[PDB]
Amino acid sequence: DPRRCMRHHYVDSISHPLYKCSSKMVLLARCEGHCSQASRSEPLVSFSTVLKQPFRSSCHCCRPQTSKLKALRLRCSGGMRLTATYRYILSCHCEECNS
Amino acid sequence: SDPRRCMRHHYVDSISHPLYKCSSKMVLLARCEGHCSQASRSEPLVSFSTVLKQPFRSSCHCCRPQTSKLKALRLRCSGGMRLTATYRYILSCHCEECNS
Amino acid sequence: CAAPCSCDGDRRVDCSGKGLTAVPEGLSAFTQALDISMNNITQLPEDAFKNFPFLEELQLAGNDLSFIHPKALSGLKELKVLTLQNNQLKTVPSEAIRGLSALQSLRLDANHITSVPEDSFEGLVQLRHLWLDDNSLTEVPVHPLSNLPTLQALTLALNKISSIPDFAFTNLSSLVVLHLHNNKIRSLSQHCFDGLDNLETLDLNYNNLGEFPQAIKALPSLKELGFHSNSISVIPDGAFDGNPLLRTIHLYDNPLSFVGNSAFHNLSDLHSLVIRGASMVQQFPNLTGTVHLESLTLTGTKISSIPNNLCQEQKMLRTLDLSYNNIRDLPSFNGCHALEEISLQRNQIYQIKEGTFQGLISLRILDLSRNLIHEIHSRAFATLGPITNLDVSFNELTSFPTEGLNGLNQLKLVGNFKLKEALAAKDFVNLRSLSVPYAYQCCAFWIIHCTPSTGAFKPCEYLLGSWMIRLTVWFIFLVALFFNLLVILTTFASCSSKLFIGLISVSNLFMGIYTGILTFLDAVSWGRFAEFGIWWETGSGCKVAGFLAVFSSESAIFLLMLATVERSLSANHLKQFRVAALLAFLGATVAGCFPLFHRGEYSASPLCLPFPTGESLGFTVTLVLLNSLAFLLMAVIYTKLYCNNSQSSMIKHVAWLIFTNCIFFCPVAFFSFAPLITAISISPEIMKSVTLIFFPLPACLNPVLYVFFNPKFKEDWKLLKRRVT
Amino acid sequence: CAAPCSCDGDRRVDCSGKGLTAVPEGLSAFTQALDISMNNITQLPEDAFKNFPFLEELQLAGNDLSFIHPKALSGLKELKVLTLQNNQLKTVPSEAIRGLSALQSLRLDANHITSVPEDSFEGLVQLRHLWLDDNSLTEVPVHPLSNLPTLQALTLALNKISSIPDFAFTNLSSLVVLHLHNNKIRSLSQHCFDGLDNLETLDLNYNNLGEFPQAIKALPSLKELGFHSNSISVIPDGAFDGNPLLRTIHLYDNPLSFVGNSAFHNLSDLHSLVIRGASMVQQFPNLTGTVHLESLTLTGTKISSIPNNLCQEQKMLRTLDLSYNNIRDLPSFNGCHALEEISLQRNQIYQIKEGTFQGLISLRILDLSRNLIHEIHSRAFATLGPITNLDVSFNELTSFPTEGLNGLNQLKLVGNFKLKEALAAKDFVNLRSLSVPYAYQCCAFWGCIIHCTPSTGAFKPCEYLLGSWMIRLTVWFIFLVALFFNLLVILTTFASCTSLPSSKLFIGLISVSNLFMGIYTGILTFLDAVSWGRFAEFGIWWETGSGCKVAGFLAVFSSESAIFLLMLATVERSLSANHLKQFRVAALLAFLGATVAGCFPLFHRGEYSASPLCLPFPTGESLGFTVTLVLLNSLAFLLMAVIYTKLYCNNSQSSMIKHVAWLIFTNCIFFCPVAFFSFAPLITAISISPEIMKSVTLIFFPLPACLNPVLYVFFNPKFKEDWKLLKRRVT
Repeated sequence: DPRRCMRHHYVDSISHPLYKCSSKMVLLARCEGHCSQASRSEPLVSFSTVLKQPFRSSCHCCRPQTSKLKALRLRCSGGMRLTATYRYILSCHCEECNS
Repeated sequence: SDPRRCMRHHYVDSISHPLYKCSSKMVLLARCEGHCSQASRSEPLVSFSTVLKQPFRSSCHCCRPQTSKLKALRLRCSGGMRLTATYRYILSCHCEECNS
Repeated sequence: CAAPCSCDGDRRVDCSGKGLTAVPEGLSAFTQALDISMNNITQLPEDAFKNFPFLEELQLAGNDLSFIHPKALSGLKELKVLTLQNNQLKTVPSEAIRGLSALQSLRLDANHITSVPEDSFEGLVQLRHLWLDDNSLTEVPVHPLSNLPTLQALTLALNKISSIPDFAFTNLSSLVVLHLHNNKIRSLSQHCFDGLDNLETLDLNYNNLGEFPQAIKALPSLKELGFHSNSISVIPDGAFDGNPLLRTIHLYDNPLSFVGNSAFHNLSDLHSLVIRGASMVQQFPNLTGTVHLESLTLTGTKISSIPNNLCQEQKMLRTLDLSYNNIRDLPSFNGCHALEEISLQRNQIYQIKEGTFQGLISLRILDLSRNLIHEIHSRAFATLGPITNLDVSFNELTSFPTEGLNGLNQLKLVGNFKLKEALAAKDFVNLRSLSVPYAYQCCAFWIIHCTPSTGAFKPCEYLLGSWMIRLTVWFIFLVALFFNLLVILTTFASCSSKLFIGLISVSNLFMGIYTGILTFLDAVSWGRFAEFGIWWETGSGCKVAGFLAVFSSESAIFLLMLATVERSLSANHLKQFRVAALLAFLGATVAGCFPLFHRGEYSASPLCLPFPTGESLGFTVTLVLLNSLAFLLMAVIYTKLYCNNSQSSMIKHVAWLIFTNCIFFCPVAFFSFAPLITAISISPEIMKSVTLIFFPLPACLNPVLYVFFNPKFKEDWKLLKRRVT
Repeated sequence: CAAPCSCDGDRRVDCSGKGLTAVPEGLSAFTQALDISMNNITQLPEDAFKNFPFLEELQLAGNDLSFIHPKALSGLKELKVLTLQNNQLKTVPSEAIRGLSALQSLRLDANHITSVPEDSFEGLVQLRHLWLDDNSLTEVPVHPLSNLPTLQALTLALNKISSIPDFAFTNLSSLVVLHLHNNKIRSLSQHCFDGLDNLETLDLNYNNLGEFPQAIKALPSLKELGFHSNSISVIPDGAFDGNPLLRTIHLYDNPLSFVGNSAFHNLSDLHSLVIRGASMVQQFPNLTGTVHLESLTLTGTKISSIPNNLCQEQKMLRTLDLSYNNIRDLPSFNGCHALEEISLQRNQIYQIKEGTFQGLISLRILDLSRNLIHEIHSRAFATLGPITNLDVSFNELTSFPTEGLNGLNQLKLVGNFKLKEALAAKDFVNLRSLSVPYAYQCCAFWGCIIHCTPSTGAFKPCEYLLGSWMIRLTVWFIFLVALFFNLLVILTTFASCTSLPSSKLFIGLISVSNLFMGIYTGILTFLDAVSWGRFAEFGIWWETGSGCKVAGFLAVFSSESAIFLLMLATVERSLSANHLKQFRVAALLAFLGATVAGCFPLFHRGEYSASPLCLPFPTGESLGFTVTLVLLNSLAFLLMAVIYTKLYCNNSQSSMIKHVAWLIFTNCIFFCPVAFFSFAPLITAISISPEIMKSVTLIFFPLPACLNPVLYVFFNPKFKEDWKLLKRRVT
């Protein structure tokens, strides 16, 4: 089913804002799709004078599970070997937004 | 008008005070439920500095109240006293972001 | 937007606060929700909603509406919610509410509806919620109710329904909620709840049912049941048989008398059970299957035993109240891990064994007051660490262990009388509230804020008080005893008013002994009036002292009353005078001995005073009254002789003595009537000081009046003293 | 699970980081991702992945793999990502990746691939990303590249491609990213980018392009273009014509010389433009259409004017640097609301009018240094409120307004020489950094955290010239004494026509020199008495004017003259122990030299401008004639001691002799501190404070002048008391 919560791939080109930093293209993965559990927002009935969070809500979002941090080094036309980092998703699923 | 969009439902709830001896009440309530058509995602956030404050830039859409009212009900207990219950009746519902 | 009312929102026009009739004209034709509640519309004309063909929710509550035209609700094929509460009608709208096949929720409560036409509710094929409470319905509309197989909620509370006939709800296979409370229902037929297989909530509170309903054996999905505030007295053996999914039962405010043994058994979903007032129950109920109870309450029954298998299967159990029963053996409690509160007050528990209280980690409140417990071992307390309240009062305790209770925050041990030992103050560091059996206990015991609240009347360090008073009483004993010695020797050695002089001499001797007892008692226990108090106030010392004080004080006064009459008579009878003296000593002895038999006296101050704090308003009040009654006549006779050698010396000696007695007796009486005049509060220790200072004051000063100040027969005796020399 | 691996995860076996030399066995057959990177596997045998039929991602980077069997990758029909970077594959395995129709991403970078077989990339009908950088490819594989119509990313960077032939990418209709940087490309054919209608990023950085490429007129979707670090020198008129969606252009590090006028016009998506080094550009570029610029930079050109409609046409500008140009007239800047930084340094701006800078709310940094600005009105300074930096240096300013600049945090006004007025200290309360044209100008900000640049010390005080209350009483006494003494002494000498001996004669010279110096000390004292506690507004007028020269000639002329004069008396005694005629001619030449020596520095630059006393050698900041005055006082003093050693080597003469010895000894004794203080940097003089030196310099430099006028007067009463009795007769 092409409409389930899946892990996709794409490319981005990385270059430091400052510095005649040299260029480099790398491969990235994101999460995209629809989850089967619907959302709801049911009200809470309270007797206390001071009210509180008026609604008890629930919502599932396709969110990452496993990430491996990576480091990538470029040349910015200078002595400094600037290193950039990101998180490599290795798996994605549904979880409560306000878990 | 797909029967699975973000719309508002109704139901009768049971209201009664937990401590005092109170005559219970049936209250009509509303609730929102349905699937939003905007797909949710989560992308990596790349940074050339040295610390990862936030590592992913999400989007997620949820069906949440737009305009609620605050109505209240005087459970009429016995032996004097009239405890008061309060709640917000969902007047309308729509799809908004989880964080924002 | 359009029109002049609020109209704000998404297809949602709200003209409630201000308006009159006819609904707002000029509105959009796509309005889906109109809220025109709380207005002055009294009648709906024909075709009154022809400009809102897409309206879905309509609210008309709070109006004075009393007539709906049969064709008023024409074209509203999308209407789903219709509210008509707080209005006025004498019939279920009927006709008008026939073309509402999309209707789902309908509110008809708070009206004056007393008749339900037989043709009503014909056409509503999607109805789900119905309100029919707060009306004047006298019967259940069985036939009209047989047209709504899709009904889910129904309320019939606050009406005048007397009985439910057979097959009343034999066509509602989807009902989940049913309310029938606050009605006059007193009878229910056998076949009256058939066909309600999906029902989950049943409410039958505030009715006049006479016998437990046997018709509840037809709702397998029933989960919550309430039948409180009824007249049910007997619960039959094996009642909740066809309701295995029960989770909440309300049965309080009923004159229950008997409950079957095998009645609450085999209920695995029940979480609480509170039974009170079952007078004719003498056996513990069977609970083989009900193992999910979190609060058990059984009070007011004749249960004399407990099956210890109970604290086994009940794994979770948080509160337990078995008060007001005939329980005398404490069956072990090992196994109730989750138990926190135990109430066992008002029972016949006599011992506490080693193994009685164990497996009690989460105990926190314990109540054992009024059980007549007298033996408590040194065990059954270590296993219960986090314990704060320990109520053991009005028992027959003799020795209270102090092991494993260091964590208490409130202790109640008031009422015991055989507990005269002193409790250790180092074992109740965390203790914050204390009540003890006695005051010395308090004394002894005394942010704690103990209940006895010892004052000057119960000092913890000095009996007498300031060193000055201490130096003042030592001087009286050393003087009076020795001074009151040679005086009697003369009279005693050698067999008129002279007699009452020796008679008054004797009266003083006893008083001095009392003071000496008090002084000796003060010198033996210095800076340590804690362990010598209870023994002194709950024992034989106090009685003797209170008869040497009463006998001596009262005797002197009485004795002082005969000398004045003797002089008055002189200004034959010698025989009578001796007989009169013998009778005063006997009375003084009676008057002295009378208080030695009644209860609560000689138990108000460590001095064992006749009237300390005046807490006996009998003899003590009468004694003060008699003291003055007697004092009055002497003063009268004195003024009488005043109206008109040796005789003059005697007379002078006797006047100095009475004046001195009268002058010295004023404060004691004055302190006796404090509550009437408040005496600007009470002397903190001044009264004691005054009482202490003044009550025995005449016993020394008086005898000195004729000693040398008035040497009549006393000077003859001094000359006789020189003769003996 | 198996021994050397995690096998833990949602069917994701990771065994990377171990020393495995072959594919492990015993793993599930439902593994969907295998990561065995960074191991010692050098060869893949036939049918090496027959236990993982459901594998989707495979990582083999970091191994020493050099041989792939044609049938090794058999049965992997679900493989989508294959990484083979950092290996030793000498050629692209064409027969090993043939059965990978589901493949989408392939990495072949960091290998030693130098040949692309013509049969490669045949069978990959779903390829999207391709890496071919960090290799030894010398040409573009045009034919193999004509088999992947679905390719989306391609990186051919860090290789050795020399030229791109015709119709190289004429079959990639879905490519979005193309990298060609760090290559040796120096020529591009006309029809080389045809068919790239979806291309958005183009990178040709670090190449050897000699002429601007005209082949870029074929990419309508192009958005980012970079050709920086090339050899492009001329940009033709009307270049970015077929690229209307451009948003970023990099063209720095190029020897640009000429840019066409109508070249950057009609670019509505461009947000920045930085041009530097265009030497042969003399007109402002046309920008009719480019109205979304946020940073404009044009420096190093011959632009002399600025269109009056620069700001009106475009409202997006934040920074502007029109420095290193020939701009002399500034158009009205009214209209650039969002403008914040203006750099206009190194231009020919001569005036500032009222309406030049009216209407700049967001302006924060302004730079107007080195423009030769001399007239500034009292306007064009109120409309700009939030202004912190104001750099106006090395200009020709004569009067600086102080209105509307109360909010400054850093001010630079160093370099001006015609601004001698004092700036109000109450108008720069918020100021924190200050630089000023004259030293004495710091007396007003740093009292009398700013940390002004001149940093006035003892060599430049603000309140007392002389200093404490002891040195003031000491100089008044010298003036009052010396002046009285020398006067009477000379009046007595030049009284009798009686023939005057040279000894006695030379004695006149010493008195004359003392009178000369007293006049300097007196000038200094007078000068000290006129300005007390207020050495702020009397400092600049005194050091950049005629007073200092006269004083420095009455000091130099008097000091040098005395020494020179003191040098002839010793020789006269030595010669006595005829010539009377010669002796008069020798004295006239010393005064002339002294006059020359005195008048010499009165012509060169930077001297009589180191301390407020106008000392000959204060702070020694003229190491010539100031250091030449020291040389004179020294070698002269040395030769003078020799005549005394001679009188020692072998009445009146004795008195004279005694009087001259007392004078030289006294001069020599008194001249030691002045020479001593001159050579401080060599020995660091234990860091002498600039105030004691002044005190010493002030105390000791005129100290000998007060001795001869009175000491030889009373102390030497041999021929001197004779002449005293003489005037006594004159009474």
